[PDB]
Amino acid sequence: DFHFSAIFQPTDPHHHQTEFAKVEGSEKYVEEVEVFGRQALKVNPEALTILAHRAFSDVHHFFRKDHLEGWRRAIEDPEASDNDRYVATTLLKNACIAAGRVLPSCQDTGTAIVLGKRGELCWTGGEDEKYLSKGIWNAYRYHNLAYSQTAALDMFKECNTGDNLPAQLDLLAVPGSDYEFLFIAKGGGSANKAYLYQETKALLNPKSLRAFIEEKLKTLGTAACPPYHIALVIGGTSAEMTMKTVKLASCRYYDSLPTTGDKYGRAFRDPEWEKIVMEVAQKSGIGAQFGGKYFAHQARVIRLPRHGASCPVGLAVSCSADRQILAHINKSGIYIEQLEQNPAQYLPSVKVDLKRPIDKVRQQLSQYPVGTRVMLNGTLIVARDIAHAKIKEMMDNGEPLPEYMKTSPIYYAGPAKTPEGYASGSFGPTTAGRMDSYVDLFQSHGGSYITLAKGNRSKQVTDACKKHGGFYLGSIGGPAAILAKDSIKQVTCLAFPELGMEAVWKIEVEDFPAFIVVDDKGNDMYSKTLA
Amino acid sequence: DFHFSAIFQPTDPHHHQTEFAKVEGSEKYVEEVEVFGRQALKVNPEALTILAHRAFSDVHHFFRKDHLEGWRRAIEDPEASDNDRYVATTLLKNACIAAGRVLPSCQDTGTAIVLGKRGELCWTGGEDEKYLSKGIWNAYRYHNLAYSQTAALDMFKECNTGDNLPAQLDLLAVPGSDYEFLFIAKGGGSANKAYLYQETKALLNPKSLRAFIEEKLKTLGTAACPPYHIALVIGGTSAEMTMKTVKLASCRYYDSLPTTGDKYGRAFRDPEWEKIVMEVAQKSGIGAQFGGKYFAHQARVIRLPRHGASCPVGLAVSCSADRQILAHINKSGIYIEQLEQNPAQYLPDITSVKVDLKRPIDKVRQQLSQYPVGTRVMLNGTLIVARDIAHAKIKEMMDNGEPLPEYMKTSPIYYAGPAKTPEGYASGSFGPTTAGRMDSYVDLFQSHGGSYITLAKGNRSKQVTDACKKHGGFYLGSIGGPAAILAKDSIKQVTCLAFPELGMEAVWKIEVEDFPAFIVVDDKGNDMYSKTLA
Ligand code: SF4
Ligand code: SF4
Repeated sequence: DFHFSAIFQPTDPHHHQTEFAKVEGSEKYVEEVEVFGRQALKVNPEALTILAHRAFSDVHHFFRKDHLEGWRRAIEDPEASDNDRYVATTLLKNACIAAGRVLPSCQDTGTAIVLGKRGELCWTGGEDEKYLSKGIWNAYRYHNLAYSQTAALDMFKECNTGDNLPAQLDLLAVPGSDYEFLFIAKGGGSANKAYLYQETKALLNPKSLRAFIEEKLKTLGTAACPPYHIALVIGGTSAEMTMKTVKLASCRYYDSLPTTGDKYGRAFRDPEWEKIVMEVAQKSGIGAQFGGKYFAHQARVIRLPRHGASCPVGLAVSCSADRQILAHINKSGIYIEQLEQNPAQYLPSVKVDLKRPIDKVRQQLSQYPVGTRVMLNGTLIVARDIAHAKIKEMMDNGEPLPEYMKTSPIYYAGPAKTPEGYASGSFGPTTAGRMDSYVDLFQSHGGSYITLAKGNRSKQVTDACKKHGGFYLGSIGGPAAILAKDSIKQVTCLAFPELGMEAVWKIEVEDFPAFIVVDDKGNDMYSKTLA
Repeated sequence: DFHFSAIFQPTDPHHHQTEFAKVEGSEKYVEEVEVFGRQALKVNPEALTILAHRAFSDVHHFFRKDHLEGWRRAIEDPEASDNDRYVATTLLKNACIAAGRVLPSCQDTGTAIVLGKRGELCWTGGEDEKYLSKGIWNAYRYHNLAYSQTAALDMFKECNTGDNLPAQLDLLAVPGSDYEFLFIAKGGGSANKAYLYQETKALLNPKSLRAFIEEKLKTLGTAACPPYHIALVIGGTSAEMTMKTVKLASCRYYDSLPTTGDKYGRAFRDPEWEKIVMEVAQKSGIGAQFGGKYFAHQARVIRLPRHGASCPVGLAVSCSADRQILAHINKSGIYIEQLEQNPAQYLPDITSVKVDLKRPIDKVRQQLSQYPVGTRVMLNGTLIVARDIAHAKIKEMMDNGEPLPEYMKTSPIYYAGPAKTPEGYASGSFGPTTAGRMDSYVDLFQSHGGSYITLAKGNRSKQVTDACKKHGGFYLGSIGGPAAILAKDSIKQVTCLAFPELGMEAVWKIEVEDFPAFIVVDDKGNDMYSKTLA
C-alpha cells in the first residue's frame, strides 16, 4: 500500500533550537486573518526588505557559537600545533574587530543567497524577489561591504553590477501561513570548494569510503581558509539535489535529521561517519592553514536515497567567513537569529623590509626555509583574477609586463569599501591557486617574483619559483578586518578602476604577517600534507 | 538607484509555444474565489494525483517532436555515418513499439522529478508532496515500469523501496494563482553524466573555452545512449544553482531566454556557443554511439552571472530516454503537454555476422577472435544477466574464499535489468546498462575463468581492454536505449537464476534471437573507441 515519506524529516523543522530576536515594532507588518475556515497571514512585503537588510548587515560582524567555539578549541587543545593556535587567535581577534560593526569580517562579503519557505496561506502580494533584493541592495549599498557580482554582457565581456545583485532567491512553497528563511552570505572561496562526484556501488564499503574521504579532503587544501565546517553527502535524487543538500548541511541546517535510515529512503545524518571525517581531517596534518590538527571545526555527513544506477556525492565547506542567519515571519512579527555579539569571551618572525630593490628582498627571503614566519613592511602591488588576465593579454599583443608587476610583491586581493575616516576597508588575501597559470609566464618576463595570498598552490608554481628565483608567501586567510585595521596604512587605485575590487592597487603596509610557502629551491610547505 | 532584475527572464514564461491537452472534465477540481480583493484558485489536491499519474504514464511511451526530428536527421543527413543511421533507425523503431502503450521506451523508467511553481493565491490545502507522490506511485505501480529507488538502511546496507519513491519534489513559491509544472522521468544513465567543474576567469576566452568543451564532451562518451541533448552552463550563483540550470537547460525549459546579457547580470542563451558545441560534437567523430556525426541532437548553452572569484560550470545530457512533460492547473482545469503519438511518421519512406551462443563459450570466443573491432554481430542463444549488485555480491563471495559461480562461465554476461513484464509478454523492457560501472570486475572474473564475453553499452576504461587482451576476452556493445524493441523482438524467454531477493538485479538466464551488437573490445588490445574517446 502507498505510504508517503518525505526525504527530509528534521525533528526540529522550524529551528526551535536557535535563539531569535524580534525586530522592534515589526508586528505592524503582519496581520493574522481567517479565510475559508483556515488561519492565514497577511505580510506587508516591506517586511521582506527590512528582514533581508538586517540579515545581510548583522551577518558580516558576528558569528555563531559553534564557529567561535571551534577557534577557542584550536587555541586550548594541547594537541594543536603552534600554527593552529596562531591562526585561530588571529581569526578570533579579527572577529572582535568585526563586532565593532564597522569593518566586515572578510573582504569577500559574499553572494547573497536566500532560502525562503512561504506557507500556502502566507500572503505577501507575491513580489517577494523584488522586495528581498531591495533589502539586500540596501545592506551592501549603505554598509562597508563589497560588490562581488560579475555580469556577463556576452560570453566573455563582463562588468561588475556595482550593487552585489543579483541574489540567489530560492523560494519554496510549503504548508501553513508563516515565512521561514535561511540567509547565507556565501564567500566565493568556499563556494569554489563545492564538489560533485559521480560514483558507483564500488564506493559503498567502509574501506573504499574512508579512502575516498582522505583523497577528496586533500583536494580542499587550505584554499578556502580552514578550519572548515566539512559537509559530505552520499547519494541523492539528482546532482543538483545532492549539491543543494551539501550546501545546507554545511550551514548546519539539517542538524536535526534522523540518524538512521528506513525502507522508505528517508535522509539521515550519520554520526559514525562524521567522526570518521573528523579523524581523517585531524590525522591529515593539514591543520588550520599551516600544519597541525585543526583542518576542521566539525563535520556533517548526510546519507540520501539514490537511483539504483547512480551514486552522486557532494563535498563542500563553510570557510572562516561562516555566514548564515535563520529567520522567520509569523503573526507576532519578524524574528531573526541572534548571533554572538561578544566574541572576545572566546579568547582565552623575520622582519622583511620591502622598501628596497626587489632583488634585495628576494635575496633575503632566499636565506630562509619554507615555514618561516615573516613580517612585511612597505609597498604591495595588489592584483588578482581579471588584472592578471588583462596583463597576459597585453603581453600576448607584444606589450611589456607593466612596471608595477616588477617592483614589489604581488598581493592577490581586493578591498571591501572603505569606512569614512579609515585608511582601508577589510582587505585580506584571495585564493592563490586561481593565479597559478600566470606565474611562470610573468616570472619569465621579469616580474611576479614574490607573490602573497592564501592557499596551497599547484606544482607548476613550485617549479616556476625554482626556475626563476621566486617566492610564494602565505598570508593568514580570513582576517581581513584586523589586517586593514592594523597593517594597511594607505590604499591607492593604480589601474583598471572599472574593475571595482579587482582593480590594481598600490598599498603601504606595516607588520603584515605571512609564511614562506614556496621558496626558490623547489620546496613547498604543503608538500607533505597536501601531496 | 535600485533596479530589480530577475536572473531568468524567458519571453515565454508559461510555455505557450508548447501544445497542451485538457484533462476532460478537470474543471471540477478548481474553483475561482476572491479574498481580500484578490483572485485566488482553490484546487482539490486530487488534481495533483491525477496530473502526476498521467504525466508519469504518458512520458514512457511518447516523445517530443524535437527529439524525434533529431533521429530523422541522423537517418536522412548524407553526412551521417552508416552506424548513425542504423542506431537512429533502431531508436525510432523502439519509439514506435513504446507508442503501443504497453512497453516503456527504456527499462530504466527513471527517477520521478517534479518542478512545481505554486502561485501565492493557488490554494491546494498544502499536502502537495503527498498527493503528487500518490500519482507517481499509481503510475509506477499500475503500469509496466520499474521500481528504481534504493533506500539506505544505514550507510552501506540498502534495499529497493519497491515503488519508485521517493520522488524529487521541488515546489517553488511564485506570483499568481495557477500551478505550473515540469515533470521529468530522469534515467540514471544520463543523471550520472551531470558534471560540475570549478573553473576560473582563465577559462573565459574563446581558445580556452573551446578546448575545454572539446575535452569535457569526450568524458560523456557513449555511456548515456547518445544522440544527446547537450546542455552547458557557464557561471552561476552557486554550484547547486549551476547544476539545476543545466538540468533544466537539457530539458529545453529555458529555450525562450534572452540571447544577450546586460549590466544587471541576467541569464542568456548563447546561440553562437551552441553552434560551437554542435561543431565540436559533430567533428568529434564519436557519433550516435558507434562512430559518426550524430553525437548530439542539439545543444543548449546558458551564460550566468558569477561571483568575481568563482566560475562554476555545469555539463549535462538528456539521453535517448528523453522524458519530460510540461503541465499547468488554472481556472479551466488540468492541462498536460501533448507528446507525439505517431512516431512512425519520422521513419523514412524506404552485413552482420551471426553468432550462435548455444555453443561452448570457447567456440564463441574463437569465432569472435576472427573479426576486428567495429564488426556488427547478431547474437542467438543464452545470455546470463548481471549488473551492479550481482557483481558486487559475487566479488564479495570470492573475497570470502568462494569460487566464481559456474553460471558466470557458461554464457556471455549481459549487463542489464528488466522492467515489469506485461501480461502475456515474455519480457518487459530489457535493454543494456552502462558497461563502465562494471569495469572493476572484469579482470578479476576473467582470471577465475568467466566473464570472457560481456555485453552492454558505453565505452569502457583501459583496464577492460587490457583484461580482454590478457585473457582472450571480448566486450560487445549493444545499441543503448532500444529496450522495448529488444524485449518485443529479441528476448524470447526470461528465467531467474540466482539472487531472487535482488529483484530487478537478480541473476537472470535469458534466451535471445537476432540481438544486434558491435565488437567494441577484442582479444588483441583493440577498442573501437580508442581514436574518438582517446
Ligand atoms: S577569503 Fe577565505 S574567509 Fe573570506 S570568503 Fe574567501 S574563503 Fe571565506
Ligand atoms: S539505458 Fe540509456 S536511454 Fe535508458 S535511461 Fe539509461 S542512459 Fe537513458
